[PDB]
Amino acid sequence: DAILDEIDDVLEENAEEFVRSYIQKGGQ
Amino acid sequence: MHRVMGIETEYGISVPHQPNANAMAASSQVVNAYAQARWDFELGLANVILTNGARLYVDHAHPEYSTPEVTNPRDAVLWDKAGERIMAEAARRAADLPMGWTIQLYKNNTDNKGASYGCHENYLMNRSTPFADIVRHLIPFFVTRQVFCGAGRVGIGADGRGEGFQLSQRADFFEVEVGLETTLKRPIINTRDEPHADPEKYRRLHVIIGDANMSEIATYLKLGTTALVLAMIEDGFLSQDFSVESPVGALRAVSHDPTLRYQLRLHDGRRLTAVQLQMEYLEQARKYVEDRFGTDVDDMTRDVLDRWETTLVRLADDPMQLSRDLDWVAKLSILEGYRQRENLPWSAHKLQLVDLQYHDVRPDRGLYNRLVARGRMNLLVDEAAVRTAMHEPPNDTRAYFRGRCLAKFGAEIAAASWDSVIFDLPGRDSLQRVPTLEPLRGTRAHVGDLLDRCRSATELVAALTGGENLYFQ
Ligand SMILES: Nc1ncnc2c1ncn2[C@@H]1O[C@H](COP(=O)(O)OP(=O)(O)CP(=O)(O)O)[C@@H](O)[C@H]1O
Ligand SMILES: [Mg+2]
Ligand SMILES: [Mg+2]
Ligand SMILES: [Mg+2]
Ligand SMILES: [Mg+2]
Repeated sequence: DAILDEIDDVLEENAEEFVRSYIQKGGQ
Repeated sequence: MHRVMGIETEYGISVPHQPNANAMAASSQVVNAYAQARWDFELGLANVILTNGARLYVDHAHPEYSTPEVTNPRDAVLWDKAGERIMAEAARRAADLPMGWTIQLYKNNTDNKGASYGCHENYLMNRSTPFADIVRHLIPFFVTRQVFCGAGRVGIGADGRGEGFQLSQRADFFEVEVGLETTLKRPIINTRDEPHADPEKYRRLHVIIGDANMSEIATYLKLGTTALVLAMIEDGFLSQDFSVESPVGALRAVSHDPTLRYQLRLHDGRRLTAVQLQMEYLEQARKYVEDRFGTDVDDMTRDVLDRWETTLVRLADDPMQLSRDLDWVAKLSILEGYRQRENLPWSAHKLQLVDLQYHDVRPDRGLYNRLVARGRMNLLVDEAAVRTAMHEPPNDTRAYFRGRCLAKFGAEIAAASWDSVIFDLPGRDSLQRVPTLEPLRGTRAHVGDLLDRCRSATELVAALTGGENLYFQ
């Protein structure tokens, strides 16, 4: 699929590291 | 359509590879690198009012944007989208501060690890409307509106340990039916009533259950359908009882079934899916508008009703045809694409990355923004109007006076809030507080020509003295 190639072009590098590091303080 | 409303959005904030950054400093950099006037509180964190009438501030560990007061859901979409542009620009400007941090911002609601943050809707209502009716009629509406409002989420349960996809980011964080809380034990109906207006006339309904939406169609439907339901509640129009058994359990069960087949159990004995219950609210809203207005119905009310109905019909037929309109559908379309292309289980880290990066505010990296760039999402407003709304206020609320004063007399504004503007005039030992107590006064029709003719803040304050009950209340 064409749009999946565009998404592949912009995804963050080191996907597992990025996801594990996305840690937020609680808000409202 | 006419009802005073607004959206407050807390943004997720990431500063990778800066082991000595903290969320409060990073959030302050975003607010301070963009801008203006201080917020009138009468620590005090970074906290400013913009020339479009909006608030930009640090709410504990997140940068937050609050729209100016608007009167209809199209304008809510417009100034909310301006907030996304403001956040993206603020982060770009923060990269030029001496600290040099690369700050990423996400218009979403969770880190998928047990933390949630909020996108709140605010609606002005009659004080006379009995609160038990607000509760009884809104709980089933809020339990089910995620079928078009949901932004989608990979992971089941607050802690994300369960495998799978669900409709909403917020559902797993709601635990009770009614209450004051916004950060824990969250209630479907929040009961805080702080209207920043005449409390003998007005209630401000503070809604906390919605996901932040990227899609303009989703945000439009969220605010517009809710406003229609509020009109029916205020007028005592709903004679049915839509109450459901275990509404908190139902909210989560609806979210956890993206096939849209889960049946709610109503107290009156009926078994309806969330889409079916939404169709019951839509049918009542149609009868209400026909009964009340007949041919006097305005185009926007007609448009909200038509889009609500069309969306519900398409959800019941085949939800994937809404991939250009709804966030959870557009996101699921990407997710299932990768699942088929690469045979990934729902626990794959790439799927978590898609779930989060969908909401990245960068025009070049955020996945929703890439869908728009490639013409694959329907829009409600155009970018030129969004850019103007970053700097100019709505014309038909008191945000007009607030934003135009800041643009024209910024140097002499000591502070501002929703219900006043504080002037510091040359040669005065005292500050001049101009109350703006009515949300529908202080509009362009009220003060626009006066502001045009005034060349200094001293001239304006002079022309306004003793005229408070003319221009603003
Ligand atoms: N009379 C009114 N009626 C409806 N909406 C209003 C309103 N006055 C202000 N609003 C809107 O409500 C929102 C208020 O923003 P604000 O950030 O102060 O909310 P809040 O009081 O829930 C944050 P906090 O919980 O930290 O106090 C804005 O979007 C504003 O446009
Ligand atoms: Mg707020
Ligand atoms: Mg907040
Ligand atoms: Mg709020
Ligand atoms: Mg408040």
